[PDB]
Amino acid sequence: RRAQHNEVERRRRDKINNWIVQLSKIIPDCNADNSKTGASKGGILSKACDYIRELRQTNQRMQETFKEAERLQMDNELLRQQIEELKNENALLRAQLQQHNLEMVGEG
Amino acid sequence: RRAQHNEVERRRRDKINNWIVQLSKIIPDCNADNSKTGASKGGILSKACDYIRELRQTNQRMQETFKEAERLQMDNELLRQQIEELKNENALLRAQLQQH
Amino acid sequence: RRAQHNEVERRRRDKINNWIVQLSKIIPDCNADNSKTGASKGGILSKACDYIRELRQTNQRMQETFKEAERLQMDNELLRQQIEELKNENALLRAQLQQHNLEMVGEGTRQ
Amino acid sequence: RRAQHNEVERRRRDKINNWIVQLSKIIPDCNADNSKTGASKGGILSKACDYIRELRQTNQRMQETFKEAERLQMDNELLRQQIEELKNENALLRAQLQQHNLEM
DNA sequence: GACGGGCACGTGACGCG
DNA sequence: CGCGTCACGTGCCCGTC
DNA sequence: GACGGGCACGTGACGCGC
DNA sequence: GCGCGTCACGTGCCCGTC
Repeated sequence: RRAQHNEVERRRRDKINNWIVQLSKIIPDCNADNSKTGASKGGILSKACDYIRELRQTNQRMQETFKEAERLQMDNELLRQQIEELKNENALLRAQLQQHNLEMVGEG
Repeated sequence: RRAQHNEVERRRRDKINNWIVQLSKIIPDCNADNSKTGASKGGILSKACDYIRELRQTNQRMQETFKEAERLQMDNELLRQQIEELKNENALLRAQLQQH
Repeated sequence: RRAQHNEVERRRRDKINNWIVQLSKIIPDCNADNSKTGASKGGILSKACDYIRELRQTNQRMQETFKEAERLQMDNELLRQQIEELKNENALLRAQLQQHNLEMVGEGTRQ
Repeated sequence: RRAQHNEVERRRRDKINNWIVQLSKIIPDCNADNSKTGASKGGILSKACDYIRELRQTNQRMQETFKEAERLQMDNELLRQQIEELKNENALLRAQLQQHNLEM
């Protein structure tokens, strides 16, 4: 009667534990912490719960540095122009300093 | 009594359920799919199993292109830093040709 | 008379060119940039002048994170004390809710 | 006639001197401490040749440890973010119990 | 003695082609 | 009539106190 | 024809120590 | 009381693109 219902629980409880061990086998943290708390069913959950939080953290780094990728490469064109306008004037003026400082020493 | 041991298990069961519920609240697969088996506790695990293992596979496809994308901001600082090195030399040179 | 001083200068220029190729061999950009201006003597200067700027940018970035790795103890005590303070209160108050939410069904039924 | 080619050589020799002086002004081995023998232009090259050779092995030592040191800020982001989730849940739970007309 | 906390197992309840 | 959710109890083999 | 630019090579000039 | 050793400057020439 309900003794057949005991077997359906045994199936479905076994499903959950075997889902944790598959979960356990794929988190790197559970495969290096030889402890009786990490190896617990309750540990794998809060470990994967964290693992996802950190996997979504790296993923949300990747996305965020793409919305700005067009703008900063646009900035690259700008500051790549600013170096040359400054360097040419830097070279122009260093020629205009180092060749006129010399015209004042022996001016007469 | 054993009434402390019922509370201990109830605490342990509450931590567990709050750790699939937090798990439930974050996987987009079971987010607002309202399934009778998908929203079950055993399903979130298969959904988290299929979300961790998919995010791992994703972020390695990303790191192929991301490391090259990362350098573009390193350069943005670099070439930004060059500007002041030459802006100081330019301003140094700009305030020395005055008396000639 | 000065043909011995042509020897003195040729020695010096050879030193400088071979101090460029020694430089040229140790900058990774010139090691793979088959360019007429990159392979120029003057190119190796502005390539090494950049290559140094970027290594300075890394070490001066690399160390500046150690002045703040001091604050691994900061987020320890932000993790050690704070997260359990709220989790225990979270689990406590969530149990205080759902013990009286069972009496809500007790008081008012649906028919 | 050739006066433009003299000016062109003058510009080219200016760029490389500006490139050794830009080089000289950053290598600490000759950062306004070194003599007339080491501020020699051929000497700055051997010192930049050292500085680069010496920084690559230094850079490679740091990132052996820095990689583990970096993730402390990653976790600082992580653990600072966990606080927000629990604060929202704790704020959610603290006000749903003020409608239960009994706190503790 | 004091309790905790681990994991597996039964039940009743409830919603189901 | 069996499924299948679920939380809740229950020993027990065991920890640390 | 027009200019630029590459690199090697030769000089006077200058600072030097002996 | 001159051997070195700095350095920039010119110059051919072997050669690019406009």
